[PDB]
Amino acid sequence: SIAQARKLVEQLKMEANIDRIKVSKAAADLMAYCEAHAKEDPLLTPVPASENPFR
Amino acid sequence: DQLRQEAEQLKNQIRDARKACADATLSQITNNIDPVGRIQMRTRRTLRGHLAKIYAMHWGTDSRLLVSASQDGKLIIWDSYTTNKVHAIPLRSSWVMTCAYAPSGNYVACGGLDNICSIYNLKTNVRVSRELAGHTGYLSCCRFLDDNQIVTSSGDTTCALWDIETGQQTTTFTGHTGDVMSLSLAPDTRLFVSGACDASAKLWDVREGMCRQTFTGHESDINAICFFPNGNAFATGSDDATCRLFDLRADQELMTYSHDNIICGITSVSFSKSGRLLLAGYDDFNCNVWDALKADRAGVLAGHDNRVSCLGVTDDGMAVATGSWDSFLKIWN
Amino acid sequence: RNEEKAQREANKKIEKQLQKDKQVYRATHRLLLLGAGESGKSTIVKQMRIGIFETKFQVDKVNFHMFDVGRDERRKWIQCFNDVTAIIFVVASSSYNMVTNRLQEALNLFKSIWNNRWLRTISVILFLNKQDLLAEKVLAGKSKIEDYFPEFARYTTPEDATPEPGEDPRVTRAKYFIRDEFLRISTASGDGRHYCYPHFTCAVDTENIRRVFNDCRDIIQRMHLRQYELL
Amino acid sequence: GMGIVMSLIVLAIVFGNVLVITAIAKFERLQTVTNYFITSLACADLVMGLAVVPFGAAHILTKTWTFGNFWCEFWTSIDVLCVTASIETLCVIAVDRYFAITSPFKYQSLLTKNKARVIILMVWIVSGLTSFLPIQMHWYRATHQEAINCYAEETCCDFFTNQAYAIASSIVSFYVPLVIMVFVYSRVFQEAKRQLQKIDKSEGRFHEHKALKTLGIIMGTFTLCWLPFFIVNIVHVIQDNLIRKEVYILLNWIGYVNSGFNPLIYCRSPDFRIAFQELLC
Ligand SMILES: Nc1nc2c(ncn2[C@@H]2O[C@H](COP(=O)(O)OP(=O)(O)OP(=O)(O)O)[C@@H](O)[C@H]2O)c(=O)[nH]1
Ligand SMILES: CN[C@@H]1CCc2c(ccc(O)c2O)[C@H]1O
Repeated sequence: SIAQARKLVEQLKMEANIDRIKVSKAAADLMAYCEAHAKEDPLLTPVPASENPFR
Repeated sequence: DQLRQEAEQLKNQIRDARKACADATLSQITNNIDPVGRIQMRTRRTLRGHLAKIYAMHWGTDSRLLVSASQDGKLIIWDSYTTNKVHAIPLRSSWVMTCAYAPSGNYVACGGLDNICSIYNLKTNVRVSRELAGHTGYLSCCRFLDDNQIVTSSGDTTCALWDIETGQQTTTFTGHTGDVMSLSLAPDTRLFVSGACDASAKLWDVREGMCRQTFTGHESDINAICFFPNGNAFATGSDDATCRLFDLRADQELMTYSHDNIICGITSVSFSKSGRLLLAGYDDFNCNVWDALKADRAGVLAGHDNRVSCLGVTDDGMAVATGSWDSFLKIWN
Repeated sequence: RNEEKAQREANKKIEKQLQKDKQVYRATHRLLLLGAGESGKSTIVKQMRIGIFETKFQVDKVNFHMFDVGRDERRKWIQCFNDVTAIIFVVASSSYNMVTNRLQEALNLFKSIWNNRWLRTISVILFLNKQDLLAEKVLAGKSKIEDYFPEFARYTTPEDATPEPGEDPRVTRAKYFIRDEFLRISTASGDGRHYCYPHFTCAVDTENIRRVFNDCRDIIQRMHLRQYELL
Repeated sequence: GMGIVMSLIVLAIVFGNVLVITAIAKFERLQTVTNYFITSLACADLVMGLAVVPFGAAHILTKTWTFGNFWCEFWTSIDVLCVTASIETLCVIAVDRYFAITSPFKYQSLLTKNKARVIILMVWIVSGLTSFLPIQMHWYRATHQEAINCYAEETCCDFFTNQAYAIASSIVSFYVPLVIMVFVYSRVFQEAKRQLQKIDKSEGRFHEHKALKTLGIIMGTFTLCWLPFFIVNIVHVIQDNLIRKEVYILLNWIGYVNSGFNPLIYCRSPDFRIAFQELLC
């Protein structure tokens, strides 16, 4: 109906104004986080069988 | 009809805005990182006892206990280390499509085709404690925000936040066009995202009670969604055999995961502890292990005789568990 | 140390309970009741009894379990019903002159159900209600079916047609024409994996349960015959 | 000259049976109540092809038994045991098909994993009762001069039996598991024909040889393999000096080949095909 079209207009109006950053900074942040937590996950690096609780 | 012109004008305006902010693609920056390499995994435990196909499972907060639901109408709480059962809760309705495990470890909830979410008390044996109603469509997922309030998403294009003590809706989230299929909460529990059936994932703010953003990268139904450990990104899996990594601050997608030899849908998506590996289930009777920053396959988790419908990773990042329609659960490592 | 023994005892008790429940689970047959609105889906269910509305009945020491769903143009939940014994389809045969005439929508729904990916090997039991309403309008009636269906002119009564006593040669044509409009869509894409069983149903009828029982028995027998490569 | 064909037959018997056993054991999707009987048949055929065929080939080529009396009696007893156990399993499979087809609503309750093991063990017990007991202890021995002459010799290993045992073993091993199979397959064919006729009556306008062909292979291979031997066996006892030794051993060896065709007959399902493609490919 007419209103459902109208509502889209106000919300879309809200999404339009928002503070956005360059994708390079976000990519660098994700890379930095992945490199910072790199050595603290047994899934990526197979730990020795001594500490494995499933073995 | 003035609005159709108006709305169209705004959608055109945002697309130019997101475009300007593309200093460089993520694949361009991530080019010289040493590859993860081949990832070899072997099953450690096999849990059996379910009478019918499995649709959902959820790991406990202690990385020790987990719950699962099947079409036989029965919830079972296993013991991952000692591969033996602990509980077995019957159900009033035989069709269940979701389950959850409370962060405090005292309650377990489940919903299904019948439009009611039920909460059970485990530390009293186990008897139904509260029944929540108000949804006009079948439930798809539910997650325990805390020990007193739960957020659910149903098939009537709505999501809501409940209050267990009083049993009445507190806030209602609307704006989707098609059915809602999955959701995931932020690590600090202030925001959550949902994947609809209209190829559009939205962001909500329980406190704001209002939508903030929307992402429309896909072209088919969205089946699952997972949230990056950082809190600034999330990943999605749809019926077009693709996975896409969106972003919050950049407000646009960064990379897509797909292969030319697979044409089946996607059922579940999950991350690892560090967010370097993106594990995603498929309808090809097996699972795949992706690479978050380079989009290169690094392993296959095969061994299931039917489609994979569930996937979860322990909070300790030790083991990954999968569920299939073959009525069997597995624990990989 | 004794905690492990207590946990093992609990495991054993749960396993015994599950083993007890498995036989009862395997014994029953699950049926799905699906149809359009004003079809009569609720009634047929009432005769069998004497968000999801379940029901159970037992015939000849065999127990059945019926489920009625529900309202969406796309039904995603239908992927959960790929293990049922059969799908019961209920359609109002007298509504060709109502409201996109209600029949063509029913035909489109049936075609959508037949070609679904998750229901490749599920048979369909088809019920044609309101036979009584159709005849009163079809014969001694104001309007013809042709106006709403041009193909009625180039259609002859099937020779195999077997009219029951006291019925005119026009109403038989209408009934068999309506039945063939569904039989056409059933035969072309099956591949022999699944079949359809047409039936004629009215309000004053008491043999529906026996018909369902016989159809389920035939479905099981045909599946077993095809499995062993004798059909 | 014969060595090549005997080795080929032995390898063919062993390979198919071991492949079927491994395929059934490794994969959990094939563990079905019906598949236990096929497993038992595979074990019986493997034991036969590994025990009786090679030593029989050695005996026929050498024309002189190089073992003692005990080994010859043991070999004869294991031959009888394997042959007897390889047919009642086929009869049980036919009866299982009959029950599954003609009684669709009671198949699940009547046949359970607990009853299948009992039936299989009963079949093996009745097979072993008529093979080891009457042979290992001397009841198969004959009284005529050639029989005792061969019994005295330590290097003579041939076959000589009385009328009673020769009739009882044949009746237990062949005819009883034959009339049952004939009746069962007649009933199954009738049911299949009725189903096809009903289908044609219901919807023939828009749209019986498969069942006939399948029953053709299933019955014909077994009947042609095992029929002439189990009549010449009675013939050469009911009257003397009509059946030559060479034709007898030839018919017996023709009967042995039937244990190599069962994997090609009862394991043609597409699930078995994908299982066989999964490994050793
Ligand atoms: N005249 C007539 N009325 C019928 C017949 N079958 C059902 N009804 C009437 O239909 C009324 C309501 O519709 P139903 O046919 O029961 O169907 P329903 O389940 O309510 O409708 P939907 O679920 O929306 O398909 C009942 O009060 C019945 O008396 C029939 O064959 N003839
Ligand atoms: C040495 N070959 C044996 C000799 C007699 C015999 C066989 C098979 C079944 C029987 O009941 C028998 O009495 C043959 O396989």
